[PDB]
Amino acid sequence: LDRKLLTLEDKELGSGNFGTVKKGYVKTVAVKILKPALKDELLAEANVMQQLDNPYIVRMIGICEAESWMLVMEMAELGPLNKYLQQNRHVKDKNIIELVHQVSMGMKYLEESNFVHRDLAARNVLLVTQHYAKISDFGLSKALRADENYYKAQTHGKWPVKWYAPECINYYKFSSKSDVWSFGVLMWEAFSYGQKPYRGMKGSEVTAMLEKGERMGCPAGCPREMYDLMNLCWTYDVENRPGFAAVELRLRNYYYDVVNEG
Ligand SMILES: FC(F)(F)c1ccnc(Nc2cccc(-c3cccc(N4CCNCC4)c3)n2)c1
Repeated sequence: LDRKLLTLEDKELGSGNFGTVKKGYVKTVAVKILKPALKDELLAEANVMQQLDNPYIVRMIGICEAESWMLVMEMAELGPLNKYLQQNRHVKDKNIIELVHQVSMGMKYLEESNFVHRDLAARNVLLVTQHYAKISDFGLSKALRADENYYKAQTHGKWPVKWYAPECINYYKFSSKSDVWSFGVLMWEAFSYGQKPYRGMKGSEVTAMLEKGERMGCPAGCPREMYDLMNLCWTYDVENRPGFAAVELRLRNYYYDVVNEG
């Protein structure tokens, strides 16, 4: 991209030991900014996003090089789903079903495109409107080789364990079905209005919970069929777990049934 066309604002949206995000520009955009191979990760993330064309996935404008390495994408003005919900706890349950269903349409596309996200969390879903969600954060994402059904992580990175399926933790095997597991945690998060999953527990304690067969409980006011769907996403054995075709069709139908009423 051509820096001269881009305009940064002083206030960062988020920061950390990784980098920072800012607002820019005719089209409004979001910019992730570095603070040796953190560039490679960003280029890798840029490479992934370039291949993705879907309404429910944040669309990349491009990458830019100046005082920092910058990834430029379309703006989702309302920001991370988890925070939004925390700040707006009277969002209707129909509207949450709407939002998660949109993530599942996005995830069915990614599944269909044979990409695995590897970081599907409520924090990584951004809101364009109250009624339009997009999937963000493809920094951990991998294209599946033509000859493979999963991505084999060759080392333990800094992993969001509370979002990760047993096969990820146990075998480092990342598939679309691993992302489905995460979708369940994401589902739980959305219906819990941006509560952190497995609160008060270390990652190793979460594994011990799940191995026993213990699951996070039904969020207050979450329809039972949506909690059922979460638990189905939390099938321990990845063979018996649904992919997003099944998951999205479950949500698709339910969201229309819930439209049927009002
Ligand atoms: F992902 C992104 F590149 F930063 C991006 C892309 C497109 N639109 C936005 N929009 C907004 C709008 C408002 C606040 C934020 C924001 C603030 C802190 C952290 C994060 N995030 C980023 C997503 N992953 C977990 C942390 C996002 N973002 C962001």
